[PDB]
Amino acid sequence: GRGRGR
Amino acid sequence: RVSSGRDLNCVPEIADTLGAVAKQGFDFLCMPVFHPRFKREFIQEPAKNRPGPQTRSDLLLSGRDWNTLIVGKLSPWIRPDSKVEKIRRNSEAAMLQELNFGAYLGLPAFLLPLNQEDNTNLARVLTNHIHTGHHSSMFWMRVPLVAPEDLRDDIIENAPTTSGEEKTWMWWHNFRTLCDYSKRIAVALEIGADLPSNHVIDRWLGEPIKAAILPTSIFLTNKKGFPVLSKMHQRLIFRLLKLEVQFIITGTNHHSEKEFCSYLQYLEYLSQNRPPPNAYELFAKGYEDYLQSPLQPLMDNLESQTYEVFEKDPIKYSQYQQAIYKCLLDRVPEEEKDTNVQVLMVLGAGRGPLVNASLRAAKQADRRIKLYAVEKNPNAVVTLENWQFEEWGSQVTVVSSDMREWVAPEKADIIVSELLGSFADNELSPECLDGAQHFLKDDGVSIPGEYTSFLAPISSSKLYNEVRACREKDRDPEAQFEMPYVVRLHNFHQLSAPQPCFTFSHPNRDPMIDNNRYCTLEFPVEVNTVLHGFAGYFETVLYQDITLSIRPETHSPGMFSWFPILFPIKQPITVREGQTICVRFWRCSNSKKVWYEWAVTAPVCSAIHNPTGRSYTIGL
Ligand SMILES: Nc1ncnc2c1ncn2[C@@H]1O[C@H](C[C@@H](N)CC[C@H](N)C(=O)O)[C@@H](O)[C@H]1O
Repeated sequence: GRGRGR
Repeated sequence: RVSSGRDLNCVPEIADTLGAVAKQGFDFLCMPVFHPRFKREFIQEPAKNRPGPQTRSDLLLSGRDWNTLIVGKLSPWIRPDSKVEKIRRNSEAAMLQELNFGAYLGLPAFLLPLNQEDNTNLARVLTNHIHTGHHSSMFWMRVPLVAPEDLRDDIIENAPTTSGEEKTWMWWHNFRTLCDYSKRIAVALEIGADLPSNHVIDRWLGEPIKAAILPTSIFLTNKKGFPVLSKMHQRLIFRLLKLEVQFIITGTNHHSEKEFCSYLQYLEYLSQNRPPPNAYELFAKGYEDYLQSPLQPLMDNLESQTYEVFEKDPIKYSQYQQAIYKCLLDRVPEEEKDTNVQVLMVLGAGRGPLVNASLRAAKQADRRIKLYAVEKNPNAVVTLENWQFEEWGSQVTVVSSDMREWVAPEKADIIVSELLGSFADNELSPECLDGAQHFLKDDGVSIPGEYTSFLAPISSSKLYNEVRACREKDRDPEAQFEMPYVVRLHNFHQLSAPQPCFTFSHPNRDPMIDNNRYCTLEFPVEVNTVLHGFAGYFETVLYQDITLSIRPETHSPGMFSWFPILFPIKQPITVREGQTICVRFWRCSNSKKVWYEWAVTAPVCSAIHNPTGRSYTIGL
């Protein structure tokens, strides 16, 4: 999960 | 490439009309399924016995054309909320018939008008239709920006003209509420001859707008006779193009000396001359309003393909290198450069990016350093071992342990560690750093030196619908509202500017350390709007003037590592202009887990969300 999430 | 369609009321033959519309360059055609003037009866005896086909057969087009090119429009003569019993009954029957036929065709979207103060019975019929059968058509509620009664000319002697600027939105909201925020009801914003205040447009852009209807009468005439939008309609069209709404050009050709395609062409021009996306936006494409659960490295190990995305950001590590450079310059004077060896401890070295940054900073600063890279995820420890054996060599010592359970051989002159999330302490950075302090030199420093988290109310029916769609079985049905989600807010409206809460500083050497926090925030409100949750950002000071931030007004250029966080609330909170939203946040811990509780109090007291971490906790 790109960004800061799954 | 902007996707736009055509709206028509006269369709003598479907095939020819579709051919001509496609030739002009449109993508889809909004037409009436039944002839608009063909009134039908269902109760009266002599009339209801009408022989012959009601509407043109569905065999006229292929099964694919209906699903991609046609948008059904409700007949104008239907008025469910009429005040005459017979008219209302006939309207209900006809609307149900038309919706059923549209579903039978397979129409991607169906247009329904909202041009009245009351739409309760229409909402009831629509809700009945949505919950019956296995159809999937979307419904677009054509609602104007300015009510018809307000934009009419002042040419009546018996009735001169003139919160009144927002009444149209109130029509939508109520209707939405009657349908219970159904995922299948969108808005077809019908632009007007003149725009309202900026606040009205801002509130509207937070709604689930799927299409925007442009009358041909809006366009002005340029010097060569071609249609052109006004200077403010231009900005509004740009703002809509930030979203992915579809443009429906309606009306007739008010510029007879030019081909109708011009109306489309100009739109395309605005699409092609739109300001280019920046690096951050290009990075974020594909995850707008895509709810994701936060990462909890302290308990769950990451995978290599997450460190990969973590490494793509060049801003974060450049800032860290600058901070290390400045700190090393400050601590070591020039005369002691030869022999003063500073000890740096990276906590959570990952796959070695921060180790490389630290080594580069020391190299450019001309100061010698010893390096200890701590890491718990054994998979990352394998990569760190390979890095150390091949290239770093003796200068770097890799340790496979938790910094809270590690016994360092010597105290650290500098500590470097990034353990922040969307919310600054979302990732339990304070808990790990406070434990790590026990091997930090008395005059040593820690990077980041400080971080604060800011909170701001937001309004987004889209995000509320996603949160509701996160309904998973085998758990409390309300649990989806009691946990935060990391997501890129795109289709949302900000009610007020963010305010700080839960500041943290390192190293914290007060007599007794406590990481539990409680904050009360008061946000002024300027427009009648519905609060759906609170968005959280974070800012941080690494060393002196070196900083990172994702707060909207001080976002670091191009730093796309972190997305905002979203704390939802179970029930939307309606707020009026001049009121104050009073939210309260608690950061609680019990030496085994950590959680966040939040409650709204001023507008209308809401329940305390996520009590005792029953719905969301971070392992400690
Ligand atoms: N309490 C802890 N003890 C040891 N390692 C930890 C602890 N909490 C988090 N970590 C590690 O810290 C690391 C976080 C970083 N790798 C994240 C990206 C960072 N830019 C890097 O590439 O190093 C992960 O490997 C976690 O396993």
